[PDB]
Amino acid sequence: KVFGRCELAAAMKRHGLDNYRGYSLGNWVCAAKFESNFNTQATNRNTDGSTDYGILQINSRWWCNDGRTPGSRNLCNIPCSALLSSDITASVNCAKKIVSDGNGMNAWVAWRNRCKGTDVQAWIRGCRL
Ligand SMILES: [Cl-]
Ligand code: NA
Repeated sequence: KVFGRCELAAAMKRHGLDNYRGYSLGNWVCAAKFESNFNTQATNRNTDGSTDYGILQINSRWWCNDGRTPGSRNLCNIPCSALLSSDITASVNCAKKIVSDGNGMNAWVAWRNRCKGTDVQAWIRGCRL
């Protein structure tokens, strides 16, 4: 599923991400825009052979099981394919665990490079929330 901007904001808000660990909604929508272009089916492969999955591009190296990343961990205890669903619940529950692990949203390279220190509120402007 390819989300609309305000559609995704509302979905995220309903799932408890607004201000989660101090990160306003605009931060999450910005990250999702640049990580996946709002597409739940996005996948990308890394040089070490791990793969990133879904709307927030969560990495099989630490967070999910895809059966082909030898020596990896599965800290959200889910199959990586669950992160590709049109229902974003699994992606969101796993993201909450990632952003809590000490490094906040810096775990998302596109957030660090393209959202951090910008006017992220602009990403939810106009939306009915
Ligand atoms: Cl933080
Ligand atoms: Na894994």
